[PDB]
Amino acid sequence: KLLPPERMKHSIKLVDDQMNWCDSAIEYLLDQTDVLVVGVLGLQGTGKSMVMSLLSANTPEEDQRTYVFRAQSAEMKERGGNQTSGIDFFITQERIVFLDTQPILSPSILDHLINNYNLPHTYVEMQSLQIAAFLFTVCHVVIVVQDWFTDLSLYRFLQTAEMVKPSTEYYPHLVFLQNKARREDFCPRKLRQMHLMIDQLMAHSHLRYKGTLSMLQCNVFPGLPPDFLDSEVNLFLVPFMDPLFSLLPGYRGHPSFQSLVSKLRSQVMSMARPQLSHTILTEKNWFHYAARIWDGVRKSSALAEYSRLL
Amino acid sequence: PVSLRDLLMGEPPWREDEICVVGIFGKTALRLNSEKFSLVNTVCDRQVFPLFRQDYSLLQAYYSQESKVLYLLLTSICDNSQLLRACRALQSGPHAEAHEFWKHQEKLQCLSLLYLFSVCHILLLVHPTCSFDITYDRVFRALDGLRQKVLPLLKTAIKDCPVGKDWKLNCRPCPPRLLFLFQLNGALSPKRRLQHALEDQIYRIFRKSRVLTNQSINCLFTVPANQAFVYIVPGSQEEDPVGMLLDQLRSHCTFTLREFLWQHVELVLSKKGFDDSVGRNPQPSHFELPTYQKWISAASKLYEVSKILSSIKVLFLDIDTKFSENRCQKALPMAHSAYVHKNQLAQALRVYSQHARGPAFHKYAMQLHEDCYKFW
Ligand SMILES: Nc1ncnc2c1ncn2[C@@H]1O[C@H](COP(=O)(O)OP(=O)(O)OP(=O)(O)O)[C@@H](O)[C@H]1O
Ligand SMILES: [Mg+2]
Repeated sequence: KLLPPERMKHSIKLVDDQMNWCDSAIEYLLDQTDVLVVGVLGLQGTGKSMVMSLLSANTPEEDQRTYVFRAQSAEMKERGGNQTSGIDFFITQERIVFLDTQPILSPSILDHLINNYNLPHTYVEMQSLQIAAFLFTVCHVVIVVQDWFTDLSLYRFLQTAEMVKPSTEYYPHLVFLQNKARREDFCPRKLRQMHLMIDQLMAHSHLRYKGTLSMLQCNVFPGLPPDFLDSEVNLFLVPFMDPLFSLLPGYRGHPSFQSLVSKLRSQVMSMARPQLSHTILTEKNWFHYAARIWDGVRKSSALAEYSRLL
Repeated sequence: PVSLRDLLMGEPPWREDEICVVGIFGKTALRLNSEKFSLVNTVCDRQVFPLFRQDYSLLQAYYSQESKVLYLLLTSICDNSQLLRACRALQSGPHAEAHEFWKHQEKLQCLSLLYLFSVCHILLLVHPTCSFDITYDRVFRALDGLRQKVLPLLKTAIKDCPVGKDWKLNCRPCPPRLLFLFQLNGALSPKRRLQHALEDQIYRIFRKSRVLTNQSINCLFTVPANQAFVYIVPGSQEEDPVGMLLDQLRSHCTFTLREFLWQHVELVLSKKGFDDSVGRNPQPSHFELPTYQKWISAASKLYEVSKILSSIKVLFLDIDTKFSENRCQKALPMAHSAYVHKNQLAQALRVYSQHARGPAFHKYAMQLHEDCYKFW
């Protein structure tokens, strides 16, 4: 007579599309402690929803129609639109919270706003910060997804996000995920370049972006020693999804999608779980804390101070 | 294929030929084949830019006689071949100097962009993905307001040149036309639907932001109204040449871009021009088809350019520096309104570091420290 509470089959919502708190998740939270939270940040079609699903309760053999975090549809790409609005919520059997978000600085959102306080552009540029800060405050790990390398605008947006957060200070970890990578990106010569650029671009960020999640020690580069790199930041690469001599396949130059996804999942479930506030929280007090944090972020001052400057 | 400064200095074979200039800019990715060089090598049909070939900005040019067209290419931090050099140096040879470093580079590329927006007929921006960076809606907005402030300093130079009447007035041959190039990157005929969608988006964005208007004079650039102005480059095996070879090995053992650009170059070579005005009462836009020497005569005088320093030192890291300064200042109150002495010193220092911080905390910190040490 020690059955579990209940199993979830699909994700739910946590913040309405109009930035409004939704209290419909306590039905799945317990009074247990030592929980782990995860968040994401990215643009329109980087692959956020398709990543969290595979990291929490999904496999590559399944179909995009069974993902707990709905992905984009063909009818949505040919029209240049989005599919994720607000913030989602999900919790697995291992008692790990996952949070999906909407793209930052999305053109579709602005376009929609057109047909509906000074300019909507500043409003859309604010929402992104309003969300990034909240995530940097109520999360242990924050993943950043990208389609191509070195956008140069994301590094500025991030730094500007950690300066308007609510408030011996807390700074979460950071992971740099490179989605849709290719052979040219699985070369040591370019690998060191990536690490070098990331280090010189986030030297005064205060965020934990190094000293963890070393793909070098996960068998991705078998015969490569750590001395080849001056400083290995926490970066990961995810590629594109898919008598005897004649059937040999082609040379792709990188490991399969399944292997890398599995390794990333294993390394994410092993991330630290330090305290957020000055107290030990459970799967409920955290919910209340986050609600208060959101209510505060909205009626903040630094954000308004930055909005008036635009 | 030679630098701009190394060209204006030095023609007789083509000293007189009606031409059309084409400016190229945008971002790129860390690859071996830039999305700009391949473009030229693809249009001209010849390998112009071969394979395996203080400031971090640059310009390049190339004139094609078989087509009577001049190409200008821009390169700045936005790219990666340069950003890599910047970081590499910064690694060998403070949270107060680096900020100024990046800010200076941004200003440099901004003026280098204004240059193209003044001596070009057509110009296009490239992007590695379909989705376009909305932040552009701000760059352009912060660019026009600048040219105007410095417009006299320009016309006061080409003044003694054969530019013409309208050219000498607006320091431009005609309101340039902007084109967009997007790389598929594995996404996805439907391409046409995507193109039209992006066009509608860009139009509404630049319209609500007022970057585009009915008058084709006040605006710094314009887009068409009946033709297409968005191209999507699909996949291609050319990239990653090694891969291609391997593919070939496995075998020995077992509209269009040019057509998309000519529809716009013809209107200029034929002297017709561009007429974009739908204000219910359109106005006429000037135009001028110069020659080689007649063009360099002004290009050199503009490239050789004094108040631009003061005009650009006001124009984005500016908001970041402003926020950091305002924060440190507003916090100085609680730092001074709190205070052997080391106890109170460290206490106020911690309260200050926890009350607010930014990119200029060193100054506001040393100030409070000195004040405390002087008040006892
Ligand atoms: N590695 C990959 N290989 C192939 N296709 C991918 C890959 N990653 C993502 N995709 C595809 O690209 C799209 C990714 O968008 P997805 O719905 O996963 O979230 P998102 O676009 O980041 O979120 P949003 O659009 O709401 O901001 C989907 O159509 C998915 O099939
Ligand atoms: Mg999504």
